[PDB]
Amino acid sequence: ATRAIPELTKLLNDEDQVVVNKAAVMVHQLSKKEASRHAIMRSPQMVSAIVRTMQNTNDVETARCTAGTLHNLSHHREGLLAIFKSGGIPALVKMLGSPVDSVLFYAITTLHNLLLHQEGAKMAVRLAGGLQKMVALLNKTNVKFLAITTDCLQILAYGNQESKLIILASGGPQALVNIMRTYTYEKLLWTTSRVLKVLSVCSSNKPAIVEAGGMQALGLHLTDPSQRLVQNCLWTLRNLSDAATKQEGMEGLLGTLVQLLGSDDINVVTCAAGILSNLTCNNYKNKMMVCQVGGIEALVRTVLRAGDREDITEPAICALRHLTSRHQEAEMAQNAVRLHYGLPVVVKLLHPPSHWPLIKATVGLIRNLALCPANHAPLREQGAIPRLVQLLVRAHQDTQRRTSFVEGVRMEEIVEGCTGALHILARDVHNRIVIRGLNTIPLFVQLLYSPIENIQRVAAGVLCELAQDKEAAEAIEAEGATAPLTELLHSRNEGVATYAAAVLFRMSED
Amino acid sequence: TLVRPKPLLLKLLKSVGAQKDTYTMKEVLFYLGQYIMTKRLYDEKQQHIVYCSNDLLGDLFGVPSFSVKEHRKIYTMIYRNLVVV
Amino acid sequence: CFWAAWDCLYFIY
Ligand SMILES: *CC(=O)Nc1ccc(NC(=O)C*)cc1
Repeated sequence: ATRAIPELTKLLNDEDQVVVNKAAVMVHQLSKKEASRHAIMRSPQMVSAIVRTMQNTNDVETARCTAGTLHNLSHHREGLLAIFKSGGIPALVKMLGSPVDSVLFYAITTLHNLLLHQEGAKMAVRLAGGLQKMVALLNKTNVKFLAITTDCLQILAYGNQESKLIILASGGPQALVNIMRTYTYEKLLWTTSRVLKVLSVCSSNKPAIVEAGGMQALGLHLTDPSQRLVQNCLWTLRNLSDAATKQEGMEGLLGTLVQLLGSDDINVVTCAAGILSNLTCNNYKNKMMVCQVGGIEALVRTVLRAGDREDITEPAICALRHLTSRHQEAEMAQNAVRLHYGLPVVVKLLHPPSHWPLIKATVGLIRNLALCPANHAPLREQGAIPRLVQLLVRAHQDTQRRTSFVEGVRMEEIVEGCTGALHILARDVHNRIVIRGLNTIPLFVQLLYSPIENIQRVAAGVLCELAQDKEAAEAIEAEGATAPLTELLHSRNEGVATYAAAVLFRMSED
Repeated sequence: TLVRPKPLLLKLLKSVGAQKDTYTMKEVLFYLGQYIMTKRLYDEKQQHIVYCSNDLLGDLFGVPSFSVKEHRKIYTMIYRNLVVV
Repeated sequence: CFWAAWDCLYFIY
């Protein structure tokens, strides 16, 4: 039955703001039953007055009864469209500003149901004042309320970079961090982390979250039991560690990712070595802390038990390259790879079926592993020289197709790294016999014409490391090198004015 | 990189006039090149050979005559009369 | 030629 709604309609529009309180006191009361609830939904003339009384009242019981009535309609289906076709969205979001707790649990919920169980609201809320009021109400002392508020931010900023930017200018990241750093409720932390991820992929919010302190705070909950929260934190940092190279506080964060390398979840390790691969590219003391928590043994073990899976070995080799290059703990990090039996596997990654982007990082790890002379012999025993030459051969016999990426490797980089690694390996005299015996000298001379200033740095450098033995010296002075090196002594970088002259010093002298 | 040489080598650096007791490899390769050039140990005909038959270098190194650019040997001949720090 | 020698000597350190 209807037959009572126009009777209930005009009384709310009474200009006496006292009878309205005595009118809506029973509408919220009459909306509790499923029976009389259907009567209010079927009448847009009735709902069009509850909306007005909400955005136009000075009383408290009226706002609680009005917005409380709209919550009782959100559970039912055709009670949402009436709220949406009566223009309720701009009014509900308004009540996200009037300070009162009793209306917010009724307003932020009625909006939450509208964001999911009815289309269009995800666009109307963005237009009509939403993300402003939602982010502004993140400082409430309640926790369950924030579980609904933060979840509405995930629905609106989802794949919509307009909304993603909107939350940014409101001081969004700085406020979302203080929620993970403080509260302990799993459902809120799972949602807040679920929001920070769809804020990380946009390269505008990426430094802002780091700047506030997102990394150091997200690592606190890496030990929490719920894996639905754990991998979301790791997924965030993986996308969010690109711009976190220049700040401290990660002391415990590095003493936790290492233990995750010994985890039975393959997707966790992949999202753990990729973090250390990025958090060790430029920082000095970061590499110290990794070495100081046993980072080598736990990381070397990962490449062993991960197999030809390049997706795990690619960040792991880069991480070892960083810890072994240019810092105080270099002599040890180049040594702990040998003591923990990591040398043989690294040479195996050179051979197929390893793709090129991994090989590019491995041939660059060899030049760091060969700095400590205690690794010259084991590399020769594992067949490093005959393999590095093989990759060097094809890399030149592929970029020589000038007569004419996608894989991700500029083929001039493999030549830049292989001839750079051999320059370090050519220090042990036994390597200088193998490199000479493989018939490689007449190849470095052709590389000496490369217009790359990094090819000439190592090509005219590895020949300098071969110039000691006269058995190779006067052999080089025959197959070219006499004329092309003559005017390498005026190139700009002082790394090529030398070297290229260091070769000429021993050849055609006496 | 800092190294503290053994006193049987310090006499060479103290001869040109060394003051410190520890040096960088830049300074050791500097004070040593000053001695060969002061005491005249190169062969001025073709100058990439250094002679040290009955000299301090002939006692420190062990070879009566070494070339200038044999590198690793010179790098290691120095690397026995020092204790790295 | 000796002065231009020991400089390239201490270049690979
Ligand atoms: C680095 C280098 O070897 N420079 C060099 C050495 C010798 C000459 N030799 C003469 O001048 C006789 C030129 C450059």
